[PDB]
Amino acid sequence: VVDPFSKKDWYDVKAPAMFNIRNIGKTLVTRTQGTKIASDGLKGRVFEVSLADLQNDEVAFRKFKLITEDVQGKNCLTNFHGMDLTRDKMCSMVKKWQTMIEAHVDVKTTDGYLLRLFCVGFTKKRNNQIRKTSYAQHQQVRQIRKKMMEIMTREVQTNDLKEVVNKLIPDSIGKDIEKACQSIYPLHDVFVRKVKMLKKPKFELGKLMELHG
Amino acid sequence: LGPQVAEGENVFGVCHIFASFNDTFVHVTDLSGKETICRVTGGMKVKADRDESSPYAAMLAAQDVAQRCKELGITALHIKLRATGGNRTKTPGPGAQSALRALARSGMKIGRIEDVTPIPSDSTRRKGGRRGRRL
Amino acid sequence: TKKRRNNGRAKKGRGHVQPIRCTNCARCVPKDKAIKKFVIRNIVEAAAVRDISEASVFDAYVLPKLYVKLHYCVSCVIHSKVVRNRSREARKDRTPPPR
Amino acid sequence: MRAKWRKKRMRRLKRKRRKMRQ
Amino acid sequence: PLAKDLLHPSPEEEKRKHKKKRLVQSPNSYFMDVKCPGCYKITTVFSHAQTVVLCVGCSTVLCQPTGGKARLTEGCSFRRKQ
Amino acid sequence: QPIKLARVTKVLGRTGSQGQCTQVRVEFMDDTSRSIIRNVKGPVREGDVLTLLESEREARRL
Amino acid sequence: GRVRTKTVKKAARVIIEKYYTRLGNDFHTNKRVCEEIAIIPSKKLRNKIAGYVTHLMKRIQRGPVRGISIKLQEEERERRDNYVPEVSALDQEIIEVDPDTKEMLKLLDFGSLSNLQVTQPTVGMNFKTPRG
RNA sequence: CGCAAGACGGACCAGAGCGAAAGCAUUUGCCAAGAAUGUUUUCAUUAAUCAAGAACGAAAGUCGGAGGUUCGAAGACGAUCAGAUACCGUCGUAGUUCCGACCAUAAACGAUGCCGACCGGCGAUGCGGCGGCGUUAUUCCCAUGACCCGCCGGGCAGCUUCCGGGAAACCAAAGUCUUUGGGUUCCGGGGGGAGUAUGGUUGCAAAGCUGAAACUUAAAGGAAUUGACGGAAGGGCACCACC
Repeated sequence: VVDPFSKKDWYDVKAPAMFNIRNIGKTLVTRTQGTKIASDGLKGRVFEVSLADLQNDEVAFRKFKLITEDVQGKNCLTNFHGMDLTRDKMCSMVKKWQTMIEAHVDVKTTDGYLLRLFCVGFTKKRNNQIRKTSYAQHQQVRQIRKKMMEIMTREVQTNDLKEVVNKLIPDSIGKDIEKACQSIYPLHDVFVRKVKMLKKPKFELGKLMELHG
Repeated sequence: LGPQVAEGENVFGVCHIFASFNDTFVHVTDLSGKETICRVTGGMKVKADRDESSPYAAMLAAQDVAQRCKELGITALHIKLRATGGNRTKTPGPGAQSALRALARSGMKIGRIEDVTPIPSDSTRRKGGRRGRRL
Repeated sequence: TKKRRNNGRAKKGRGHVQPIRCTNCARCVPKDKAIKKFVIRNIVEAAAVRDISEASVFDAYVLPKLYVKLHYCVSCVIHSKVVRNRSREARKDRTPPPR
Repeated sequence: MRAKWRKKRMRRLKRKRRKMRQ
Repeated sequence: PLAKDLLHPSPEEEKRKHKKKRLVQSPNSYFMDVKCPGCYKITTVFSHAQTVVLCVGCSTVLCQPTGGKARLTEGCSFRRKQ
Repeated sequence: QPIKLARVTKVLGRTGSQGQCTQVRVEFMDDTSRSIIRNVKGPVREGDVLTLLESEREARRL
Repeated sequence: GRVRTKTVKKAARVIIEKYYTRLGNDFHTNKRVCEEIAIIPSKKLRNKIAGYVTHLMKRIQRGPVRGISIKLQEEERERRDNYVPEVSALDQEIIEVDPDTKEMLKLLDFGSLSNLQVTQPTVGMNFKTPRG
């Protein structure tokens, strides 16, 4: 008889300041009753939103998982919880006559966020190459993977979450990896394929609001 | 009381399309996905188990979900469709295209389209035996 | 008598090849032997492109693609007409069909 | 008869022979 | 080609063949004399050297061993003997 | 359900296990943007001007 | 079901190739040339042979038919064959020659020729289709 | 949205590589190996094949101990069926995982022993070496990578040729064979009985190795050809077919 949506309120979740677009969507939460509070069931929510919805002109195949942390003034505050590429984007570059280098690193920012970064790269057929395949030898693969790992470490461990996401928006990490590995073996489609949050520092409203600076 | 949709803006939802080969699930949730708004499957319309996957059941389910979402405020939808995944078939059932098109024809605005099929990294053994289904 | 010089498989210069399961019947077939097809299709069928695009929020979205690699056994390929029997002279032709 | 199943019958027969002269 | 004078072959063809397959086997290697700008005594070096041979009067090396021919270093002038 | 004088420039022929269904590619007169392929019974000759009654739900297959 | 049987085709082609002067776009001419030299004994046959010679004449104004040979078309083709251009195609003032063929000509005691022009060869050395 | 358990390394992944074979695919480090190439090093016949003997040897199976997701012999149901005791579906034990000890078998196959020589061509490809216009990164000539054009040596192969062979299918070896002899190991002698019995031996067991005869039989078999048939595929036709 009584539909539950008559006991439900709508909040306007928001993104941090490093994104051009602030309002990224709404969210439904039931009204507070009993021991249940409207916020504890709202903090643990993750929005998988395309980057093109958070930047005026950027790639649409990059997705950011933003997790709510509190609700101030019926506005849900979100921070960076993950970064991915779309399934079709990843599948559209795994061709069958090149080698794929998959590097990854557990690294920590200067502010205490522990991130696992996954970088993927694909060897590039030269514009004058006749040979069908563009494989790299195992030592070449190892050198490329080591360069990826050290570049990711030097580009995340020297920074904190805000500037790490700022350089993730245009994926400057992938461009740096490509220009470094060009000397070893030319690479074609290099990106930080994924970023996942392993452990993060204690919750603090100060840093949260400082992110929306 | 309800949503705060502006005059020209559209509020968004996320549509999960489980296009198996036994029936089609049309699911709608918040952008997060944590709050389920309304879910109608292909087996909620027809009682022919052969017909649970057929495109007509998907059309009926998608039109029902579009009506319920419109009466609940949501006007635009994000698309996140899946097959059975796992070790089983990695292809949408016969109702994925039909359900998507029925949502589009019901006056909905389609947002982004993504595939959320569970793709293992060579996970556990497939259901079929060594020789497979011999029928 | 030997119907095929390659024994109907690509195994050559090695001893064993990991098997894969048929995508239609779940039969274990060696990876080199299985018939492999790659489908890069549009998520919506060619008919439904117009109605999705006309009801798309963005301007010129450019629709995503389903990428699926299917592995079939011999029997399931013959039943699915992926390949068919060929004459003895034409069995030796490795050229993919012009399509 | 299939050669494998013929061999299986011979082995079962041999098992019965092993049993009877325990 | 049904008539090939194997007694007197082309010099290009014998230079093409393997060191052993030739009419009389000859090595593809040679000995050079390397001169350094600051030293006045010649040092003979094998073309396919297996060791890092050093110059006694200079801090630089004369050649790096490799999989084949040794890697001569710039700043040393080589002149092949014979 | 648009209404227009559809200029037909593409009639391919008949197909179907009852052989009365011709596939007509309805093209709009001065649009040159979209076309619809339909399986319809009856003689719809090449070059005729169809009466536009519906611009979706094309000839269904499978 | 109007495929002309080989009888009709052979008769019509022979008649056209033989007495094309008498044959225009008609039927009684065909029946007359039949009853004169190679008489055909029926009526539907003569009508179909007239129809096929009409069709072959329709196809013969646009060009020579494969199975027929008139003195007129053979004459035109042999005049085209006997065509002698006023200036030879091989009579070029200057001939571009690569350095390698230039060296070859030099080795043949033909390096002193003045009608050659040494042309710079290709900058790169790729000439194969990418394998795949 | 998290936690845990076990499994397995998808796409890249190839008629590609490595290994004696069985077999081998996430990274990184360590350990010992190995082919090939390069060598105007070294020893100097130290070599080849190989009874006895030895090492390794998929899966399943056995024993003992951990683990136990999924799959799944047996089994319990539910369908199909004339009946199914099967195929199909839901479960489900042993097993499927790791360790130790057994076993020593596969269509363990290239159904093709190893060492050596000789006898056509072509295009590729993996590794190493060598030479050489040119493009490209290292923001510098030369190195060196990435390509491009060749050459050499081993390797997995491929196309082509009446080299030649073969019953042919086919094989650049399955050729260099009545023009029969490079070296050497194993092994077959019409089909069944039968890889059975028995003895020996090995094994906890399963079973493994060696292994007959009486008797019975005029054929069994190989390759290819034509036809017929196919609940094989692709086209076409028929109101004695259908709609």
